[PDB]
This record gives sequence, C-alpha cells and structure tokens, in this order.
Amino acid sequence: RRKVQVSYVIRDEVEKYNRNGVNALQLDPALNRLFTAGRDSIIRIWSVNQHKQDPYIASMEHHTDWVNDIVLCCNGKTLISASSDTTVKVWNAHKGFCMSTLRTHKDYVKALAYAKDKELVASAGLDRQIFLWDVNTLTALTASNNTVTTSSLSGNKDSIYSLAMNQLGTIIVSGSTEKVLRVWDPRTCAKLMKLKGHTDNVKALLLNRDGTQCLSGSSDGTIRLWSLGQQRCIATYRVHDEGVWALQVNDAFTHVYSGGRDRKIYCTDLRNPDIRVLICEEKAPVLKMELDRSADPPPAIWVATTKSTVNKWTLKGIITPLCTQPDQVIKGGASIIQCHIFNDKRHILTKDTNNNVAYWDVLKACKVEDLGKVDFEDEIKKRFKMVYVPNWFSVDLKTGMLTITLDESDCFAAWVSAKDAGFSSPDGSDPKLNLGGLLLQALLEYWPRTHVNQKGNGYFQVPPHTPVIFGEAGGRTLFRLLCRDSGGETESMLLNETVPQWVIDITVDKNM
Amino acid sequence: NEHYFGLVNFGNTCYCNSVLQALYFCRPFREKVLAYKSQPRKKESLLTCLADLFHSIATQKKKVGVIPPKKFITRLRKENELFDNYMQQDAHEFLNYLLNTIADILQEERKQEKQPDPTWVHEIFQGTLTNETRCLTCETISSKDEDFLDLSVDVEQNTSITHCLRGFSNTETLCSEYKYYCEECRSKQEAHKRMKVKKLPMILALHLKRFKYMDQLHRYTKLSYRVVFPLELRLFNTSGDATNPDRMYDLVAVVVHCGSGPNRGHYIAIVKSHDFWLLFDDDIVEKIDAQAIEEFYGLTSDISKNSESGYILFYQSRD
Amino acid sequence: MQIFVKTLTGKTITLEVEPSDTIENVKAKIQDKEGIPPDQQRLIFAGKQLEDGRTLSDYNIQKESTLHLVLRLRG
Ligand SMILES: [Zn+2]
Repeated sequence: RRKVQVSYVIRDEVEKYNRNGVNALQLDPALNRLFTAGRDSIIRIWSVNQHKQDPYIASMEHHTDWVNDIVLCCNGKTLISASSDTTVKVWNAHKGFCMSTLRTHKDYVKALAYAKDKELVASAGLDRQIFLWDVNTLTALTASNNTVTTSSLSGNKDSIYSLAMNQLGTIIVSGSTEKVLRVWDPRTCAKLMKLKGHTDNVKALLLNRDGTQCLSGSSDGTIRLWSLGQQRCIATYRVHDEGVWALQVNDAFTHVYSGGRDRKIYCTDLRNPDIRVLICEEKAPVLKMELDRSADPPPAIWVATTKSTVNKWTLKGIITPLCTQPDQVIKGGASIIQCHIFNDKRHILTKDTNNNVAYWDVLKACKVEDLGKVDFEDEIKKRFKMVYVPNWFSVDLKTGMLTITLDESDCFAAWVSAKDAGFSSPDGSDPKLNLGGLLLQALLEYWPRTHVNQKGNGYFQVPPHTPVIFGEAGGRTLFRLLCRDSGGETESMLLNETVPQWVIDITVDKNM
Repeated sequence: NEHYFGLVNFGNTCYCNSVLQALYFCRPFREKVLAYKSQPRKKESLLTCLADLFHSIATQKKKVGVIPPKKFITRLRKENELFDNYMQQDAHEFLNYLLNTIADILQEERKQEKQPDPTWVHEIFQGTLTNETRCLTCETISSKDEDFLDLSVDVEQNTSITHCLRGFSNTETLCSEYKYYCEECRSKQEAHKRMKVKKLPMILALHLKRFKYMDQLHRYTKLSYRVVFPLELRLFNTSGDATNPDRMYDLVAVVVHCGSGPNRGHYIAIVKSHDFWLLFDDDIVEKIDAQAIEEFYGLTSDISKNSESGYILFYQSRD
Repeated sequence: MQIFVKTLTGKTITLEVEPSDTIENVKAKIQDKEGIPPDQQRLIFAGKQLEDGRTLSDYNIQKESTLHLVLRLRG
C-alpha cells in the first residue's frame, strides 16, 4: 500500500473561469460548443456564440490534477479526458457528468487519440503505456457477457507525450522523450515502423485520414512531414526559435498551423515553406490549438496557453502579424503562484498571477484579507511571526487554487493554546489544542459517525462548500466530496470505505 | 634527488598513512604544506602537525626509511572522536576531514588579521560543477553551480575511469517518483538533469564508489569490478565562455583498498615520483614497474573473492 | 524545498526538506527511499562531509542542490 492523505481546497463553490492554464480544446460544431481542459483540474463548456456576456455553460469537476487532453466523440455525446492524476475519465458530454474512471495508467496520462470511424480512443502517458478503448463499450450501460478486457500497445522506451490516430484507425503513433516516433496498427496491435529524425521530445502529432502521412511538432524546434508508406521523413520545417508544442492542419492537408514556447503562431504551406503567415504573438507559450472547421478556408483558430484566458484568432486574412487583438476572448481567472507559510503554521501569504497579494487562514480554511499588489517579500518580513510551531500540513499550487494536504507523519505535530489561536474559549482558562485534529474534525463535521451521545470541534467551521479529498500519496484518489455533503447516506457509506484509520481515531473515536 | 619514507601503523591507521603518502606526492600540496608558517605562532592544530611531519620526511638525512607519525595521529585522535580509536576507517572520509580541517585553519588565519577568500587547499583541489535541470513540460533550464574537492563517481564492471566520468556527467531523467518540482509549472514534472564540469581543479581527486547496498538483505557489499585507470587522463568543458578548456592530467597517486568486503581491509598508496612508481604499505616502501599497477584495476572474475583495488585516484594537471 | 541526492548507482532521488532540517532528518528521508540506515550514510556537498548535528541552512543548501551519497571501505 501507499499512505492515504486528506486534502481540501480553498475556493469559491463555482469557479466559472479557469484558475490556471488550459492544455487542450475540443469543438462541438453541432451545438456551437468549446471544451477547455484545465490545469486547474476542471473541464469547462462554453458557447461560441454572438456577444454572450457569459459564454459559460458549465464546469465538469471530477479530476484531482491537470487535465492534459480531451477527446469528443459519438456525435458530441461523450467526452474522454486524460489527467496527471493518472486516470482516464469518461463523461456524458451533453449532461456534463462522469460516467466511469479508468485506472490502468500508473503515471500521468499525457495524451489521447481518436479514430472517428471506429469510435476508438487511445490513451498514453509517462508510464510508457498505451491502451485502446472502444468508446461504445465504455459508455454502454448494458450488462455484457464479455469480460471487459483491455488491449495495450508496447514498445516505447520512455515517457509518451503525444499520441495520434487516423479517422479510419489504420495506424497510431506516439511521440516520446526517446526521440523516435513509434507506429502501430490498432486493430492488430502490431508494430509497423519506428521513425528516426527528431533530436528532442515531440509533443504534437497529426495524421491525414489515410494514415499514409504524418506531421510532428517537436521541442527540438522542427516540424516534420513523414511518409508512412516510405517510412522516411520527407520534409522538415524550421519556423520557430524554440520548441513546437501544438499543430493543427487544414482539411486538405496542405497548410500547418504551428505553436510553442516562443508564443508565435504560423500557418505554413507544406508544399512551399517560404510563404509563412505569422498569425499572432500570444502573451504566453502555446500549449494547444483548435481549428474552427465551418469553412474550407478555416475561419478561426482557438489557442490554449499557460494563461487562463482562451482566445480565438481569426484567419480571415489569407513577417508582421495578421492579427493583434483576439477575435473572441474567454475570460480567465488568477492562479496563485507563490505561497509562504508563516512560523505560527496557521497563516499563508500568496502572490497570484495578477501580482495580487493575499493573507489566508489555513486552519479556518478561508481568506482573511486582500492586499492588492503590495511588495511581496517585504510583506513576508512585514508580517513575520516570532513563534515556533512544528509543520503539520503541506501546500500544493498545481491547480492554481490552494490545496492543503494532511499526512499521518505530521498531521498532529502542532500543539497550540486556545488563546494563541485567538479563540474566545470563554469558560475558566484555556487549554492545549492540536491543530490537525481540529481541522480534520471541521472537515468531517457533517459526517454522522463523528457525533458522540455536539458536532465538530466546536471552535469553528470551514466554508460548507470546501471540497475534501482522500487520496494516496502521489497516487490515485479514493474519494472526494463537499464538506457539507458528508451527512448524505451514500456519502457516509463512501466515507466508511475510504477514510483511513488514522483519521478515524481522531474524528469518531475522539483520541489524540 | 628526494626522500622515500614509510609511516608506522599504530593500531589501524593505514587509512590515514595511505592518504598522507598520496597527498605528500601531490607536489603542489606538499610545497604549500612545507611553506606553511602560522600567522599566530602560539598554538598546535592538525595542519602544524602535518607540516611538522612533512618537514621531517623532506629534511631526513637518508634516502629511504620509516617515520612513526605519533604526534599527528595523537592530534587526529584529539580533534575527531570518529578517529579516536583503533578501529579501521575509511580513507576517503579521512581525506575529506583532513583537507577541510586545513582549509578551516587557513580561513581562520585570513580572518584573524582583519580583526570570501580561498585557501590553498581550494586552490589545489577545488573544481566547480554546473547542474542543469530542464523541466520537460515547460522547457525551462535551471542552473546551479556547486564546488567540489573531489568527485565520487559510480562504477560499473569492466569499464575505464574515463567512462565512469562520462557516466557521471550524462543526462539523467528524473521521473516516476523522482519528478522535479518546477516553480514555473508549480507542479511535479519529469526533468532532464545534467552535471557538467564548469571549472577544472588543479588536482582531480576521484573517489570510486565501490559499494552496493542490498535493500532486501539489509547490508552492503564491496564492488571489486575491473575499473581501469589510465596514466594520463584528458578532460574538457563544451562551448560557453571566453575560454574552452581541454587539459591533460597525469596520474600521480592511487589509494588502494585491499579486501573482499567493506567492513574491514587494508590500505596502500601507489605514487609516481620522477617517472617511476612506488608502493607504500605503512612502513614498507617498494618500487614496482608500471605494469604492476593493473592489479589495482580490480578482478575480471571471482568478484566475491579478495581484491586489491583503486579507490581514490589523484590526477595532476600537466604542468 | 526540493533537493537531490545522487545515490550509489548514479541514480538521483529527490527529497523534500526544509532549511531547518538536520542532516540526520535528511539521512532518514534517504533511508525511506533507499533502505540505507542513517549511520552507514555519508553525504558530500560543496566538498564537505555533512555533520549529523547540523542543518541544511548551516551549509547553505538550497533548492536543487545535489548531495552525493557514499558508504565506506574500512581499512
Ligand atoms: Zn516546468
């Protein structure tokens, strides 16, 4: 086993806007919808329609880490997602909820691949594994006589960062840190080719319908064109200074739209390189791009960056820029990017992506104050606290929102007097409190099993909407819920199955 | 010419004697030790003792003989509880203690006058590494510079020391459970990590990591692999500076550890003086031809059985 | 903060530490990943063998520092 930890997230109940960057994008032409895969763990649905003050439709919240890739399939009915939490999740795309979680990957799941004709999806990641998924089987709610087997490709010698298939599902390729592309035929699961060429990692793959020709975007800076039939690189395009992360192609397979670390997006005629249209200079590095495919002159392109806003840039004109201002902009929110823990081990200072500064109470699980763009290191010294308290929690900023994590090894290290905590403690004179215990009790307050024949710790409550997460240390997530919903019956049942013994002792048995 | 003197073993002090002989046959180190005069004439330290011992060998009347280093050993034992016994110790740990202890003494002398300058220990032995860590999502490079007095290099079977140095400076991928916390990405990601020599030392001390811990069986073994060391060694940096360095080094001393295991054994230094080779085994001094040096590469076969094997190599920058 | 240790085979592990951590704390974290008992460990950094009673800030050890791990051949 691994140790199981308890986490919570300091956030508003609904986070309309991405609170970190966005790694992937999908368009439903039919419904005029854009899916963004968050690095704030959240997948979102937007309408791509005229002058709506909120293009916001909905948040799909299940993942506990970056959502790295999303595929849309079965006529926009189902969404498949890959995450750094090591799970592939299956969603009803119309309703916006999670049908299944796949747990076959043992590391970050980095990429997805879609063969539209076969309704086939593939996942790959850092564990050097590739699994093949029949989507109709994944979404069938019927009882099946077939035992639900999986098939895996094998071959990669290190971590996989990009993956692609053709419409037919004739061929599949992966880009890994081992520089080669590797090629399989899905339906056979057999290796056809290994392609040598790139000198660095490759994060972007596209194929033509036929599975005869491939484009690959690399951190070495080169775009490449391949003949699968000839098993050889046939062209190599040096359009960027730094790595290429994102490629789109036109319907015809003649122009490539490329993006990367150097913030500059270029349409580029494959047949003759020299003609290159510098579309735009984005404010941050380009992670992924999605072509609007209404027209054969593809009208616009949607671009995902390390920033939380998403832009559509028009292609209406077709080495200064075509465009200088976003055709359409989806609002972003701020990521918290710096965290300092004071010596009292109760207060946090943060600086966010908008250089804003805030003061937070970890124990009471809430913002104390907004300080609006002061000098941050000064502020740390300005609020210095001459106390020794041992460390009892860690902070995680991977999603852009504050995630506090409690682990057995030191959850209970911190013993503090009630007056020093600043609690009324009106009766008589005050005692030793253990901050870990008090917080766990606040988190699991609504859980019926805590109550003894009074509720919680008594001294305070968390925001009732505070999500609480149980998960293995750098491993899979066992369960998540909102603090207030632990009073539900199904929720209580899951709490019995997942809350580990060490938490039980304090919260229900009422030990130290 | 010169003096060739063995050192008496007192209990189990070969870890110490072997290292003294290496260091005495590092001319630059020897000369600076002979030249040492204290800023405060008053008080006796590990350096004054090394200095008295070295004068004694250097100003001895006959060409060959034996010194008992009573007074250095006594001072060693007084300074360091780890060596205050008759138990066998590790030569490399002593070399590190010694050099740093001297360096600390000389640094105090500099400060003493004024009532972050480098001592001649650092001058002779210090090099510098640049460690680069490339985050694989964001593709940022983070560079940190770290000084060293020696390189402790891992070994593998039937290779040269030059291959080991290559191994040391190769790009490793931090992944799986060793992911890099990247401040850009605010998350753990895979990383490319490389340590490259940024600045070469006048004398390159190599420490061969001849140990393997068995996690299952709760103890470690001694690696007696063949690891070959050439008499001349060529090192370099790649581009990025006013000056590119491509330097020959000559082998001047090997501290050899004899035995089949890590917890006990014997130490002997081989050294080069005036282009031929001597072997010092405490009091015994014996001259050997250059080919005899290959016994100390280690065993091709019967690896479990008893070996005599290079452990610390001193390479001197050609001059 | 995160630091590295280069272990006996060459492989690098990561450790989560704080500047106030003692070298003993550090060797325990090594032990967790590597099995090697603190008393058999030696760590070299900036050319110094690190002393059990001292802290990482005592040696100015900062994020991304590499410690070199070695055992002993007694003799
Ligand atoms: Zn990064």
